[PDB]
Amino acid sequence: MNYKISELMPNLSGTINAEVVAAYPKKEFSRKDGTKGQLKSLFLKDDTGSIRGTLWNELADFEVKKGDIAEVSGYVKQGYSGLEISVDNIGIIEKSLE
Repeated sequence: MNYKISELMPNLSGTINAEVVAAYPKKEFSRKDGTKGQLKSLFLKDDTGSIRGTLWNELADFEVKKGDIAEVSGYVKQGYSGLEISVDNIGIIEKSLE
């Protein structure tokens, strides 16, 4: 079940396909529980709508460029900026190797 940005509902863990409209530098803080945690700010858009993306921990180091096609798996909910998607898995579809 591949979701669109319009199919995203609060407390929904799912995977979507969208374009990276904005890519912001990572951030490094400490979780309330004591363990270290990273944070990276992103923006995604699709024909069905647009959403604000959020990478945690090692995912905040992941290379994501403005204009690249990415498939983002995350936990969407209501709260930050109205609706935030806490990314669980992220990958750039256009990637390749030797």
